[PDB]
Amino acid sequence: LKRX
Amino acid sequence: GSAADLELERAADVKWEDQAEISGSSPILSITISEDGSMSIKNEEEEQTLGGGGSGGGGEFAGVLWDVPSPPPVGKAELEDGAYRIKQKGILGYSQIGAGVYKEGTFHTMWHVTRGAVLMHKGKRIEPSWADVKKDLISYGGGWKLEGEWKEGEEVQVLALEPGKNPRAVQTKPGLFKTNAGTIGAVSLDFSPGTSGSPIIDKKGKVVGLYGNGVVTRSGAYVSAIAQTEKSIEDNPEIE
Repeated sequence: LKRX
Repeated sequence: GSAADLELERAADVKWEDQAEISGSSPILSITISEDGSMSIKNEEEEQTLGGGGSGGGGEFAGVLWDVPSPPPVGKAELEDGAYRIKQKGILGYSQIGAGVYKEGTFHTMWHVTRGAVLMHKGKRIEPSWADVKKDLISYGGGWKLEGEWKEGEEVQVLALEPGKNPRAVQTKPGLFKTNAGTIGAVSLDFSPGTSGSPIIDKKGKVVGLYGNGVVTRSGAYVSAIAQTEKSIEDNPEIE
């Protein structure tokens, strides 16, 4: 979900 | 969406004694450089975190302040500083996209949260006093200062701000991630990623840096670099  | 209206929604306070969960130390993972300051895994997707705090009942107003025991006592500078979530909050729309750490008199966060756009608090438009796209971080109140360097050798501790949930004090043992340029230093671990902007504390209960320079690697194994206080008050030093 990436989340970054 | 708005990319010009980002509210601070407090997740926790910066003090590492939440749950001291053991982990860290993972195989040196490959990661593909992008836009100089960012990376992904070849062609990676992205999702909003989503957040709830920051009510619409006078959500704009002007500045009602988030640090109120009683109604706003004309103080105009009261700050409930700690581990924040950066939600992109349009005055008619709420969507969390990152995190940021406000402590002492300085708010250090990340640039890729949206467009390095303006923050807000009770409609007080918190516009950055510094933004570096190359490392991909931001500073408000001056440069990133607090005096908090993680000492490379020991475990790095992260208040992993779980999406729309409580923080998680995690003892992460360090690791590395190799680009086409070369290997860089980080926390490389196979585990659920926190929000990019979670506080990096050292095991002595001091330090206050920032977690989020990387991605979900392999198939979810979060790799992000360990950032720390590098700047100053603004023109004045760190302290001396």
